[PDB]
Amino acid sequence: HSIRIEGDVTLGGLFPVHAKGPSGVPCGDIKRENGIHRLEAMLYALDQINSDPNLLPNVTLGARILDTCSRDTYALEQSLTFVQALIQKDTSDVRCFVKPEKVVGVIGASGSSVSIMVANILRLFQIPQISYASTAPELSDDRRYDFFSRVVPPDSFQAQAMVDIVKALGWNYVSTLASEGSYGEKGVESFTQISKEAGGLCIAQSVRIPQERKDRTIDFDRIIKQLLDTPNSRAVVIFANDEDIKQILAAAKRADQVGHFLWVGSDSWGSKINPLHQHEDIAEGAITIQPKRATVEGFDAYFTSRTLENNRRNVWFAEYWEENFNCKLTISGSKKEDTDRKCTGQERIGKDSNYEQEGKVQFVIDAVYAMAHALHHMNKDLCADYRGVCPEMEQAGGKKLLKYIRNVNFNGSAGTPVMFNKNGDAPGRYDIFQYQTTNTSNPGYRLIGQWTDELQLNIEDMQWGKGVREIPASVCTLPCKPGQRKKTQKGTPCCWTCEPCDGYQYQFDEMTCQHCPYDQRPNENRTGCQDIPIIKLEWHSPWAVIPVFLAMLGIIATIFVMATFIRYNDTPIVRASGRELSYVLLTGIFLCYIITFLMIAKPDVAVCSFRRVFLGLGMCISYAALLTKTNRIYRIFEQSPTSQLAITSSLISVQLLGVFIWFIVDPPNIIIDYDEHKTMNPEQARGVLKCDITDLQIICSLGYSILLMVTCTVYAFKTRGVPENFNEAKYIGFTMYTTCIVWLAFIPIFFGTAQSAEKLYIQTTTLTISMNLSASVALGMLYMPKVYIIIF
Amino acid sequence: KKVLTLEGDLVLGGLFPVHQKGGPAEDCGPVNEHRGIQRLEAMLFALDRINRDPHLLPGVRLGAHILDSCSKDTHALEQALDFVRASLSRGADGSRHICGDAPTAITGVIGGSYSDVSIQVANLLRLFQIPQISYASTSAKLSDKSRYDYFARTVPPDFFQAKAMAEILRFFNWTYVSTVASEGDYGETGIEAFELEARARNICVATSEKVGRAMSRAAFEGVVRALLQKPSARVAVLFTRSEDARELLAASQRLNASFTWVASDGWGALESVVAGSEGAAEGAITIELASYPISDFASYFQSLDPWNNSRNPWFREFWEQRFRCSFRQRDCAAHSLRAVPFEQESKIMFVVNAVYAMAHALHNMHRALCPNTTRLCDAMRPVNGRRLYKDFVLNVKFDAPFRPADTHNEVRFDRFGDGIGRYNIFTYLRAGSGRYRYQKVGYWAEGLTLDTSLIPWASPSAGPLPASRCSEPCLQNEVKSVQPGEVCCWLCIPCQPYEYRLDEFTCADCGLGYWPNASLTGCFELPQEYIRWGDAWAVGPVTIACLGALATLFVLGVFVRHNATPVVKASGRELCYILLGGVFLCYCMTFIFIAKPSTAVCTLRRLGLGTAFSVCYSALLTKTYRIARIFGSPASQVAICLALISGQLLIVVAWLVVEAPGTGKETAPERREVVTLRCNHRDASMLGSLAYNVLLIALCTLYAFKTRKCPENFNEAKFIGFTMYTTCIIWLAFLPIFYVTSSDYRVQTTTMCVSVSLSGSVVLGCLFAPKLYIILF
Repeated sequence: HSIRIEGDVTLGGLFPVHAKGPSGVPCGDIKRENGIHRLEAMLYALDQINSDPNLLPNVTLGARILDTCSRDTYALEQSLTFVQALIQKDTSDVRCFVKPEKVVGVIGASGSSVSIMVANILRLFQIPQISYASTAPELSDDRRYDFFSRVVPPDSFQAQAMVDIVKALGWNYVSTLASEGSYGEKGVESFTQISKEAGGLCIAQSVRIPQERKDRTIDFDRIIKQLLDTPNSRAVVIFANDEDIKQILAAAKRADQVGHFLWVGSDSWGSKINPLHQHEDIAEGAITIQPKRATVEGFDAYFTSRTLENNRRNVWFAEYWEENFNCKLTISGSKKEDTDRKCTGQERIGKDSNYEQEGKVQFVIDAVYAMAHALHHMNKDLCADYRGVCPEMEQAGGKKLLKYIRNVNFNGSAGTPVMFNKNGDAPGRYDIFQYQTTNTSNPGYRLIGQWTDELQLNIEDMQWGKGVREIPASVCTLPCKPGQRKKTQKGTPCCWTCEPCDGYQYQFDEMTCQHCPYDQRPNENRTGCQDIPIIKLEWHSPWAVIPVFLAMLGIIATIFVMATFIRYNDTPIVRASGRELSYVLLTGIFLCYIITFLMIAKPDVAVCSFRRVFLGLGMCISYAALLTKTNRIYRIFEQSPTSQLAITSSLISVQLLGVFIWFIVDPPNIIIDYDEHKTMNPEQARGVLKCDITDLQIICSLGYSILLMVTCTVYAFKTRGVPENFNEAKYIGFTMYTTCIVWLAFIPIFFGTAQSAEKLYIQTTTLTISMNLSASVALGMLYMPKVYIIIF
Repeated sequence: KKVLTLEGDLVLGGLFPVHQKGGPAEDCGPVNEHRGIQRLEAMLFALDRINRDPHLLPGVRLGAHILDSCSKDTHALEQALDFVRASLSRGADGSRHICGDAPTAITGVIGGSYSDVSIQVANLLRLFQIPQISYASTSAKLSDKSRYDYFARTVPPDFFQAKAMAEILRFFNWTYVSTVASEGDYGETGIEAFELEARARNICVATSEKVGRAMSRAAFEGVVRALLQKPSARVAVLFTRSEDARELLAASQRLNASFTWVASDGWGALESVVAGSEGAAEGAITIELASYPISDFASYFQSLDPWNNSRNPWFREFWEQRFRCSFRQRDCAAHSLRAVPFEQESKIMFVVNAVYAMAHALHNMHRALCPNTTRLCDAMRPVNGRRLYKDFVLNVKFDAPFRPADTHNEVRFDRFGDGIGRYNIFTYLRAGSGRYRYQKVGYWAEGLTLDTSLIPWASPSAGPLPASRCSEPCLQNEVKSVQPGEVCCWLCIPCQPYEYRLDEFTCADCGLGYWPNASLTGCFELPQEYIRWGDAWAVGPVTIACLGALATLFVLGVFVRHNATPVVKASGRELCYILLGGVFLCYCMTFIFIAKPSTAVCTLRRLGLGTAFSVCYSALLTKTYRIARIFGSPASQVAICLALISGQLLIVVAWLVVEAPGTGKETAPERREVVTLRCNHRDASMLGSLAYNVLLIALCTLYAFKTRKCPENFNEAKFIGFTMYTTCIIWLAFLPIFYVTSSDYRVQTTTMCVSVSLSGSVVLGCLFAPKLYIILF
């Protein structure tokens, strides 16, 4: 029996005052407390709306309440009862006539499945449906339901809140857990759909909860085991009902896992004490969500002063008293044989029954208020100049009503405002609940913060607050970001194996490692190929000390030969020998010493522009004096110092044009370091550098001295045959042979020495030492006669 | 206001739009003669034949509860609400009269000619546990079973024609076809299905546009210009309806350019509306639903009279309208229906197929539920409405009735609630002598079967069929491109001419000279030959070697004959013979240097070129040394030359045992012979030691030449010195020639051979001249 309330404009209503237990009858005799505390709230909303001059003063608001106990056909019949009165043809049925009233909207669609079947027929006609307890989010689309407007946030808003609360609580990967055959399946579907597009959110595992058999608990023991298999995964979200939540918490308690993964609950969990009993370990960290549960004091005041004499508008309240503590009614029905006590005489038993106003009770008042405000907007925009209700409502459509319902931003029964989005869904106003036992001993769900559009919570709400909100934030392994890594992702999502790249490549923005140009290598941090000044060959103690001393020892010999050269012109010993020969030998020795000392300085662009010819000029100057001496002793031995100087200048000019030619080949530059070793902590390795000097160039430069030495030896072979002039020719021949032997040993040091990376600091030093030894031997052999003459 | 009902055991229902949308004031306008009455009488005759069929439904007789929707939305809802009101449990709401008929359950709701009415009826009936099959519903909107569960259309929707379009396009080998659609919802879903099927068949699409109906001819001109302004094919796709296709063909005719195109069901035949543009549509193939005429239905409709058939008020109004009169004047009896010809549409077949499909499903479910009884059993009194649709309506195998014997339809319902479609391909045949008219070529029952001989352009006699390939296939040449974006059709781009086809996208090189006859396999350097140098170029070196050998033999013969001369007696006769033998060995080395190149060949040529040079150099050095020593024993002079050449022999032997030559050919240019030129030994320290030894020998010879006071054989000594200087100059010239030709292939070897031959000839003629002056002159 439906509820008829007189009024110019009436609203529909679908409220489940019965149950769908027995499948034979359409609705069971038993009633539900949640389904009976909502239609009375709608009646109160209506009789308070048509009572004040600020809301529909000129028109009264009627009601049309029908029962729908979540049936596929009976609820469908009651929903079709609304549009039957709109047409009201009834031309075929004749009995031997009534005044029908159209409905502007419905405040029904309580059950999740009833909403779809009601809106499907309500979409065809121009009558919207304002649901209040719908949970299934698949009806949030406008292409399939354009005449639907939810006053409660769908499960998609819950999934968005979960995403926002996981992104803002450290960890990024979470193992989801939901149960099929209920709102949990759609909830986890929306969660995955919104996490795939979300950036920075990861899914660790997805497991289903079977609701076929739960008493054996053989599945829950296996679920908690495979959840612990994955490493460092401590975040789990639950979208199932409380029934299996109790069992899974009991299983986690009896198992006593070493992982101690924190739980994340849904609106089903909320802030109830039923699932957990004396469970402190499993409850720690159980951060759970729950929408705003407001209380309307007006509804409580109206629901206490109820009697069987004044509440005659509804027909189900007469038989509603049968759901009390074993009491019935005898005015209309027959008393049961089990109990004969009557509870009609007093209503204090209802107060003693400890009833509580459900959270969904205030969700039917704001819907009626929103439709009343839409009708008020209609009246103000269409017929604001009429005494009562205007005739422009019967000939109107549902499109304008939907448009007026969409832009509704008024404050509902409680202090929170109610509004509708473009898809007819109210914004999610959720409250974050976390269980804590350290700060307080009694069981509590102390609120963290509110979730309306952003995150306004307390990060330091927990007593510890040190790192417990960061322990499940991982990259599928230990956090690896010390400055040398390589993020390579293959197969596994949002994770990469902690492995470094090669030592010859440095990372760039922690993404990839690439190779820098030559003479550069990554540092100890593998972040960039830094630049460092090259090494120098000046003041080397371990090895260069001996050649440095050998080169410095020649200064005294050069100073003694220079002073003795232009001096003692009276004695005939120096007059018999060529005066220019001694000067040429001294100049050659000085040039050789300068060339040996030039290797200490670091070569540059301008240094080897003049140092590339100083080494070659020194070797050729020394051999000129010996050639002049052999020419003189050959001219004197038969059966010219002027021509000797010209020959020496021509030999030097042949070397000058030559070095100019081999220098005009390439501009004077610096060569890069040559090495093939690994990279160590001192990034500034032994970067020895020089100008364009190689083995072929050195061989071409020393080739001219080889022929001169060969000619000197060939001349000395015959000069030593005839001994004369105090065996001076024999001494010259011995000196030439010693010089040739020293030059022969130098060629073997520079040949085949390819098994040493320090050749630039060994072979050049050995060659300089050999040249200095030859020059010193020549100077000692030449200055011996002058010393003997000075002594005697 | 009017409802047609027929008494029956299992009464069905019908929603045929008899009127059209009039306007806001009136409910609906006058009835239509084609889509509202003829289909109604068609389903009535089909139901009467069902009731009189002994093999189909013998025990149970089905009725009809048919309603009219007036081709509106709210009217369609209000009329379709009766089918459910008859099935409501409560039926009538409790009320008190201010002062009859009982609802009859309806199983079938066969009806719906438009898209919106069918959508609304399916949305209302999906949830009330009642099946509903349609006869004219070609929109792809009623395809998602989540929104329309109970719906099984007997007509194939327009988006099924995408498969036939793809079959046609693949039959004629067309790739770069273009397409055009409408901005309507049906047009966009049809073109989306077309793109889906083309991507499934890997068919490219040039352009995709949506033309409207409320635009002037300027927009059509612009869109056809944008279509034909990118020429890469000659075939297009016309998916729009006839009202737009007529103006599109008119615009194309205004362009004076015509081509071939395919047409959807909108332009199946439509010969009367587009008869203005006959030139543009000269070559085109269309798609039209198969509609065989029904002789029984035609004879039934032609013999219909309101006096004999008064159970249909809509038929009475249609008779009043088609034969305009007034029943008050009683002038309608004079008019006869046989005077005007009867035109049958293509939807009568659909309505009879739908009602027969539902009757067959009812028969199958009645046989599977209660076959022992022929009338409705107690279990079948209430129709479930869901199992009948899921198991029996969808899974039906009945044959199409009232059809000619030579044709077979076999219409069925798939898993999506859609009827199997038979499309006849109509082509516009050019008839200059007569009149332009269409011609059927093939059908699309299951697979595309059409004859190319009947099609004018497809027949080989008229010419080759127009192609739609964006590019032309290329032979074994430059590879196909791998550029992204335009991956629908391929184009092969030019490579470097010295590369082969490594793959279908990679363009590498593995060998030139010989063209690989295979597709991809086969790679070799070159089938090289034994001899590479030409006979004309090598003739000069052979002639020079022969002249040098003949000159040496003549000098040796003159010295042997004139052995008693005082000049040769007091000289190195044995040394002269050794020098002659060495000069003769020089011609053998030069000839061997132009033989078949190989490892042993190159080593032998190098060894000979070194040994002959060292031998003659040692001989001349010993001669000058003796001349300088005596003037300022033969065994010692003969052994010192051997001891001197032993050093070079040991050096070359050490270099041979230290480095093993091979047959590794490295070619710098991209196209050159892989034949071995000289040897595998490149520039290394081998040539350095030989050059140093030659320079030392030349320096020793020049130093020994310093003597110039020779009183005996002064002319011979001067000639020997001039020969030594000339040989040194020739060696210095060959050194820069070898340095410049260090990259040459055969020019370097030719120059080296010419140089060594010239030096040998000069050294031979220098000594041959004094012998000629002594003996010949």
